[PDB]
Amino acid sequence: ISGWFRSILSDKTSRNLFFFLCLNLSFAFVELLYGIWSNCLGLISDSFHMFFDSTAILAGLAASVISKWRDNDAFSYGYVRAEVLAGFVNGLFLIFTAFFIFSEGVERALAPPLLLVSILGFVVNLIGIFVFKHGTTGPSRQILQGVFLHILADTLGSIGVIASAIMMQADPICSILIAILIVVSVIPLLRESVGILMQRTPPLLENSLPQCYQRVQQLQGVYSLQEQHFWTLCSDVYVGTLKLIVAPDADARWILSQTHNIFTQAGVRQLYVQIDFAAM
Amino acid sequence: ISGWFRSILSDKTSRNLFFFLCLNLSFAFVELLYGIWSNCLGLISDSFHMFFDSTAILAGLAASVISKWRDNDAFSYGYVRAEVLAGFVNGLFLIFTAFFIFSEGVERALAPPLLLVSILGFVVNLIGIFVFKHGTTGPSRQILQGVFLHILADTLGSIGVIASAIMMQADPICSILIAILIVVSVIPLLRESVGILMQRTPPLLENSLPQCYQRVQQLQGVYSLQEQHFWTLCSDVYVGTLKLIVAPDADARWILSQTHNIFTQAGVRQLYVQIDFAAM
Amino acid sequence: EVQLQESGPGLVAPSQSLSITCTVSGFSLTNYAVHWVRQSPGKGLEWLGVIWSNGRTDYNAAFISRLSISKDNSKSQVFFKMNSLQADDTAIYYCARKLAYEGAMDYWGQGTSVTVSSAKTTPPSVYPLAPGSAAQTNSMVTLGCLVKGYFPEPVTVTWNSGSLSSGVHTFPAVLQSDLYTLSSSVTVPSSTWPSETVTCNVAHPASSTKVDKKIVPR
Amino acid sequence: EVQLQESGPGLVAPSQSLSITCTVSGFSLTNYAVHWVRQSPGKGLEWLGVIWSNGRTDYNAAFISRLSISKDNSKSQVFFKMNSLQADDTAIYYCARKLAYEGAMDYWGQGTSVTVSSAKTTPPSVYPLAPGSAAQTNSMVTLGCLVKGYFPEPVTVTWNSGSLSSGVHTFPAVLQSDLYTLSSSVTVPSSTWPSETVTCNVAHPASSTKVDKKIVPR
Amino acid sequence: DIVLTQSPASLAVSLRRRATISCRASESVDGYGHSFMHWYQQKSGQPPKLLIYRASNLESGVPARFSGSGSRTDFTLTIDPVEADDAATYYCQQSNEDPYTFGSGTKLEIKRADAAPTVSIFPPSSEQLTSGGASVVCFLNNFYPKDINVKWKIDGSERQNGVLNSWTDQDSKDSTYSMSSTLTLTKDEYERHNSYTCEATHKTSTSPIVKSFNR
Amino acid sequence: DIVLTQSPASLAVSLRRRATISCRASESVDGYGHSFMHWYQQKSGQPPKLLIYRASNLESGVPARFSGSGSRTDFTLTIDPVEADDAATYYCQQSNEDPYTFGSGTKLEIKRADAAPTVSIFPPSSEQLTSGGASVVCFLNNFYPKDINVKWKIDGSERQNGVLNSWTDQDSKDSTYSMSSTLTLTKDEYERHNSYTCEATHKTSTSPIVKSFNR
Ligand SMILES: [Zn+2]
Ligand SMILES: [Zn+2]
Repeated sequence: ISGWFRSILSDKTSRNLFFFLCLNLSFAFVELLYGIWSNCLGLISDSFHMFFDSTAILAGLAASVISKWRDNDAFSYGYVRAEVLAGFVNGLFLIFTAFFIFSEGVERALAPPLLLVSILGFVVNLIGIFVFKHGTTGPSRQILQGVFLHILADTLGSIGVIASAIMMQADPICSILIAILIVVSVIPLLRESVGILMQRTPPLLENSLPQCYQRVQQLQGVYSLQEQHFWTLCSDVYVGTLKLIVAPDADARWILSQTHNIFTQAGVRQLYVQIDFAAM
Repeated sequence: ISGWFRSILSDKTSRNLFFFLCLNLSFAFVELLYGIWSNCLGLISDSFHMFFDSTAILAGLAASVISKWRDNDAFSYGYVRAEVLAGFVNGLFLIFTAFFIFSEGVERALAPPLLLVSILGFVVNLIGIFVFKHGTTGPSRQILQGVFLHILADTLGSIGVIASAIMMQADPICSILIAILIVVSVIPLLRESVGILMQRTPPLLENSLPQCYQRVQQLQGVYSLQEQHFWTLCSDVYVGTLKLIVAPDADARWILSQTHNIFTQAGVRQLYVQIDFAAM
Repeated sequence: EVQLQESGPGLVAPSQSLSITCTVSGFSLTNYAVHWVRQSPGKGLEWLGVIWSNGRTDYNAAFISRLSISKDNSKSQVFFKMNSLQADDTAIYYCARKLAYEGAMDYWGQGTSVTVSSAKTTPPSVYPLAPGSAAQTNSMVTLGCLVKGYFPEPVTVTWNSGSLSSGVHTFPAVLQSDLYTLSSSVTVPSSTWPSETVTCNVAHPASSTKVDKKIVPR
Repeated sequence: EVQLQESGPGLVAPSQSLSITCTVSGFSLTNYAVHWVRQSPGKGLEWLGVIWSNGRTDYNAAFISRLSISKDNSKSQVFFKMNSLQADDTAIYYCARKLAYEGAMDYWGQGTSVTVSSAKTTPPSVYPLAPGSAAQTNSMVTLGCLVKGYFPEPVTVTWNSGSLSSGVHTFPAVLQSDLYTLSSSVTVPSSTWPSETVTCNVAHPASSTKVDKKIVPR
Repeated sequence: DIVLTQSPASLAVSLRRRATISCRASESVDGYGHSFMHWYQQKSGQPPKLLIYRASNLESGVPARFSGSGSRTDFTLTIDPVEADDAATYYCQQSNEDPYTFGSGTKLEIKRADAAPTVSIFPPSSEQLTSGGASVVCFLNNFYPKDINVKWKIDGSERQNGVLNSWTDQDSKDSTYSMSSTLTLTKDEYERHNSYTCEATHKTSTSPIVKSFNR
Repeated sequence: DIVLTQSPASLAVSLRRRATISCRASESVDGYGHSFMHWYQQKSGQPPKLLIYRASNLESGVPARFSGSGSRTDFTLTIDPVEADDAATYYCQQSNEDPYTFGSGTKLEIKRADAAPTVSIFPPSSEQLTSGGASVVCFLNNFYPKDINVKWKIDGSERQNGVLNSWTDQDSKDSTYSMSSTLTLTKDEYERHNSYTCEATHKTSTSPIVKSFNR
């Protein structure tokens, strides 16, 4: 159980995520110590909101550290889908937090009343955005995007509460506007994660499939091709399965090698081709 | 765009889900009309909570109606994973609503003050639980479970607020207890959905795989078996891929037929077997 | 010109071991499989086992306990071994090459008659047969030589070392008093005999006997 | 006893169509593929096309425009057709059976010499050759017959209808004045000739000539 | 094990006619539309020869007169036209389930015109007499049908204790039969008698053929 | 297209020695560890015969003396020992990339002891004379090596306008050669001369062999 911490410290991304989680927890302790007093009306709410943020960060870190685990009998493909699941859960969490921020803005507009804790949170999340930057093999592409979207959403929420404080020297309007903005921002990541989880044909492979089918159909001995299935595994590993109907005397070796080469030139890493010998 | 409504009315499950969504929206209208007054402190919060419930119900209905769509070029396997995604999102939504209910209980305990609207919601959700009961092909197994878990969680929340009202003639304790209870209740569905989305070996197939491998290894001409991959598609369709190394003169037809029969007897519906002829 | 030849003992004592070596030619064992099938008057044809390219082998369920098939690719030889033979194991053992990517066997070899008994190898005794009287001679005249008292199978009766392969009739052997008797007959034109010499060659691989007999008219 | 025989015109005028029918025996076209390969003195062997079981065919890139391969499984015949022949299309056209599940061809057939020219078919003229003087006779004596002035290829020179297949020397033909000349020589023991008759058979499939010539000593 | 039954056990077919041999399997042997049933031909004193593999494909190098259909359990091997060389025993073999099993052989008999046996009798040689035993052999070659009886007649007396017969398989050239009758006697038994005759009874002639020698 | 180059173009190998023929491909022809290169043997006036398929597997029914290795681009066909029957042209063929391409043929020449040609000369027949043309043929059979020259000598004069030669391929029995020299003349050209001699010069003997007739 102790070796998990050292394994986390091995990778730089896990180290940055752990440092971020630790500093968020320290901020949680500071804000709850400040809120022990009677002015905790919105302090309890924003404390629970940043608890949700810490939970999302912990989930992302757990998925990132899990994704490097070796495969076994239970998980033939390994744990490379953990990053996709982390991206999906981060998108859903961002949507739900946008709706929660809209609800909190509505509550603040309805009920008149926190002014300096938001500044500290803005400092924390600007430090976070300063730390985080991006610009089978290599199964780490979505954790950075998810954490970047979450931290930018937190920064925009801090900007919105700062604007509300400036206004009081309407907050629901800016709150709902920023919620819609972050929802639109997270739409592409959510749709990409859904497409990965849908067993959908990879977007970068859809155009090349007709050309590959035409090329393999021209192979000598191949009669018919049927039951194609292509999907992404983690980020680029496209696991494609094919069924071929060849001549009763067709050379299976050459056809299999040519099909494998054709689909490897298209970017399909793992490929499974079944060659069926037609009856007359 | 109009034909979607008739398509929903075609299936009984979609009809029940649509009726439930319509009655939840009617309850939303009634409660907001009641809350237009100055006693909307907790009314806005529970209105947003049941808006979240309506959103989850709409997502479940959309996934259920999508899952019956035919496959195409973009989605080779179709939209049968929509039910798994709906189950996963319902589990995450239930967890987040449990945490939200805990937060609301904390707020109610901290801030002293809604007594009859909860009774109406209890009537609505008991009618819902009365309506809902359960006890490639057939791609509908998780929507009913997800909606049943959500409606039972709503009933338990109504029971908790009724208990709090009885107490006032501690509510945070019962709120957190019921939140933990519903989280534990939703753990199995969440873990099953994660296992489906993890490309994990199906739980009902894990035991039979060693026996199938031993049986296929005993086939004449088969030298080595490598790179096994089995996973569930929607609920029972197990898409398995296999690679075989056979003798240079082994009969590919008989080996392929025997492997297909062996894996079909184990419950693998769609199977892809690649036969490789070893060099000497 | 693919050939498969077995070299095994014709007579094996009961509760002993049988060793058969199937030497192959015209193809390499490194990419082909050799089946082993025995044929007996009872139970018909029966499949014993098969050995694959590098050494993997599959045995029949009945004989899995007392069978062993070896191979050596360098000398192109397949070794067949059985243990604890009994009376019902007497059969004609064939080594057959497996058909290209098919479950059947295309090329076979002339099997070796394996007889399991406690009897003792007896060399054959060849006796020529001549017409009783040189009368009523026709264009076609029948000649033969009787092989009596030999054990075990087989005996190859050949006339003039294969020169006269027309009209020969090698009658099947029949057991009597724990001994085997075989008769062979050949028809020859009356102009040829006795003008030209006629002989029948009897070969017994079990006893290593290659006695040649002279046809003397009376 | 698998055989493949082609029946095509030996001489084809330029800018015409070539029709070759490859009749197969010993196997069925329903499960085998037949390749088409032509061989010429220039460019060496060249692959034309192949037709699969039910009718799918793949053509060479160069000849894809002017090639057509048909098949009829009932009569076990494969039809080969080319359009717009030229001088460089003169070659030996083979129909070859594809090897079992392999890219090579195992069984071939004796191809038909297709010559593309505007020349006109001329029957061969056979002239026997005899020693100038019946002197210095040795144990071995050489005999032959000269085939001069024929077109196109080929001519089959056979001695005694294949009875005397030893010592024959069928020299290759050589073009001269838009005509072809072929010489054949056979050695025979001096005891046989002229004691026993000797003849050479000349067959011209293009002109349907089967003239037989008598060897007369001087 | 999958038991294969061939019907009929013995078949008689005239020349240039059609012969049908059917093999029935206890269990289905079809895999994904492929029938794993193979047919073999075994002549007299020869290793079995493969004719049809996968129940519908002719082995390379066999005459086109052999045809084979069937699916699942019931199969059929068809010979058309039937020649004299096709007189052999045919076996059906399945490779669907380990172990491979061969069905009971079906003997093909070629029907033709009846022929009279060429009766010949040979007295024992001098070395036979010196060896202490006597053996007389009566050869009946090129006769049809196989049904034939031999009567051994010693000094005008019937004996059946020492009679011994051996039947050859049907010839591949003329579709005939040849059977040898052997009688074994001792020195005294041979010497005490003088007239030895071989009697052959056949359907082709009600009058038996007699060959005799007096020694 | 994948061009295949065979080296050497012509090879001379003594009897019972080792022969090596190498085929080089412009592009790699290996697929998943399988080399799709095949070797063919084509004798004189015969269709090509398959020897090795997939560059390492002997075709059923070929002598075991043929061996073949290679991978990727460079392959090699080995004959050991070399017999007189192995005198033919060998082609390397690849099936990796459509279209199939055959390399340039490699001729195998069997080295043996030198032999003296059997010079024989034949005058034109009567039908030749009546046809209006004259043709004299000089036959040189069973000689080695192939390098040979013929001189045509008319009435003591050299002529080379009408000389015509034809070389046969190396014999598969004795590994020898046979070449025919033909001279065509008209009626007047034949009649104006009387002494016709055929001169053959060979390495086996510095003295040319002369065959003559006087007509
Ligand atoms: Zn956050
Ligand atoms: Zn709810």
